[PDB]
Amino acid sequence: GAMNSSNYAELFNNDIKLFVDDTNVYRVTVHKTFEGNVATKAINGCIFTLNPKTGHLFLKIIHTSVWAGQKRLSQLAKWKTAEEVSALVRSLPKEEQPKQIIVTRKAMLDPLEVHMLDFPNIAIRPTELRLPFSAAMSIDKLSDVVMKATEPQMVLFNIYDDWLDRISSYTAFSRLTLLLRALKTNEESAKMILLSDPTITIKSYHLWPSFTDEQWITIESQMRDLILTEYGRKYNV
Amino acid sequence: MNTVPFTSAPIEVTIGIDQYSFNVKENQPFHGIKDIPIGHVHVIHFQHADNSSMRYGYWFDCRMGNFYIQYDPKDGLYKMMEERDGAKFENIVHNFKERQMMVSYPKIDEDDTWYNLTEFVQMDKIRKIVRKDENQFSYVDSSMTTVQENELSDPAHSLNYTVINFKSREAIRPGHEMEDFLDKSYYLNTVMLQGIFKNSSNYFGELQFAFLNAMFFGNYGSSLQWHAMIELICSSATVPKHMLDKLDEILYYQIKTLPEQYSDILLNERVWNICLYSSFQKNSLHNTEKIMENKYPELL
Ligand SMILES: CCOC(=O)[C@H]1CCCN(S(C)(=O)=O)C1
Repeated sequence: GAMNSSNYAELFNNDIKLFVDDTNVYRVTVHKTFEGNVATKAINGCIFTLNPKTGHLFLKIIHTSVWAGQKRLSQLAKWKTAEEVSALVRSLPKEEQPKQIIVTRKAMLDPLEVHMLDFPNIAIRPTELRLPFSAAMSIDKLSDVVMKATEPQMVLFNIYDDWLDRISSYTAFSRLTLLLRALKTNEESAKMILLSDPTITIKSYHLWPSFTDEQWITIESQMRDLILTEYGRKYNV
Repeated sequence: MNTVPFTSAPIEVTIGIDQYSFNVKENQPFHGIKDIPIGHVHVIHFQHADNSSMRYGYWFDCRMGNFYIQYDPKDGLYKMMEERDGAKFENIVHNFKERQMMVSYPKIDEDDTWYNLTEFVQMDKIRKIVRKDENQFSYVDSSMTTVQENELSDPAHSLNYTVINFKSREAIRPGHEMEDFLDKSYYLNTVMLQGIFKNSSNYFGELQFAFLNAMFFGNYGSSLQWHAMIELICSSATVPKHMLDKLDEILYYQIKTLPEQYSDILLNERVWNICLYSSFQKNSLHNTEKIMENKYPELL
């Protein structure tokens, strides 16, 4: 069924599952033509497919070339997402295929279900949560690999860096979402927070700074403050 | 013209013959119906005065034998029977016609409603959907389930309608996932028309039978099938021109004959607002659209 606050801990059990986010697959820059009309120019996107338990990210790069000569691109982007997710599943060994797949946008239910007709024992589910995975392109290393790609490309990451050595999945996921939520509401400030102190660095094989546990609490606090405020700044309270 | 006589009418019932109906009182002198037009399927159906639960009915064809209705007090329904004895039959029916104990199938001559509702419906196919082969007539009621429903429980009492499922492998060609799901032409034309039904007339016939079983018996699985088969054509970009024209006439009369107080349960909003206003064939159903707007604009 649908996924919400109540059944929140199912994500971290031992049934393999993946979240699929498609916000950043079809990305445009709307401009003005010489004649004074408006055209879009596409830039590279990604499917953000993520295992909320292990933190493995299947970052599928969508190269602009995939839209050449196609109509109803916003609609095709959902079928192209479904097609790439189904191929990822097919490439995985059986013992690694998910038992569930949770789409973050309900428009993806039918495209995936149709592409997954061969996988009847995999449940496709929507969610009631307003998750911030759109903000994934505010993570520099992720934005960088997408903008630089010259052909279609899959790139594997772990979005938790090494966190799981010291914290539980549940907790890792709550840090991820708290980080993305801040990056979505006020990117500049969120980033200022993460990189104020030049002494804390981002290991080359990681995505986020190497904070100690105490630093993470300070950092997590500062993000919550930001998220609260921009809600005031936005709603005047 | 042929006759469906009755051994008696022991309980109070409302009897239907095709779109016509009349009230019979408990133990009223009543030996059946006469003047039934030859050349069409018919259905004769029943709703008891006491228990409005369970509408039930028999599809039949007067060319396929002599069929009469005696009440069964053990099973509690009017049953359709079939004698062999032609001579016993002709002369007993004649007796009642003489004492004028039969009502007249009351067809107005300008009216082609029944023909229109049953154009493509043939007893041969009905008997394949309602499997029961020791009888030339077919029993249906309110609560019978379809082959597809029991997929999602008693198969003998099933309606073995053709299974349609838009999110299925049968419907969706590997490699054309998006194409086949937004344009079902492949499914309609190759899988169903060329493959399963062979021609549009067997298709249209199942369509027309489903709708009639929905209307007369309020069979929910039938209404699902009627709606599915409409939806498959309207969601097909490529349909022969003659099917599109016939389908408009077909639906027109089904919407015409529907009771006006039944539209809330037997008509599916999504299917119709799609077929009429969003699908490929939104422009191709002029008469069906015209009447639905003049009679049921609330739904739309
Ligand atoms: C007085 C009760 O009448 C009947 O029972 C007859 C009318 C139905 C027709 N038959 S038949 C043709 O002989 O099977 C019986």
